Amino acid sequence: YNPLYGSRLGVPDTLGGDPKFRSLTHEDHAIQPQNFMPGPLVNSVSTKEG
Repeated sequence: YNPLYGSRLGVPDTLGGDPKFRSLTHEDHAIQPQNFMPGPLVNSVSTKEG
């Protein structure tokens, strides 16, 4: 995405049965909507965590 602009897409802000959505800023980068998912991982842990 272009880092200078916010999304035209809102995301959930208040949860429950009647959720309220919030428009994204140009700075909540962690909750940028994605067009494509990452690939499959199966037990892909390090030797410390396996």
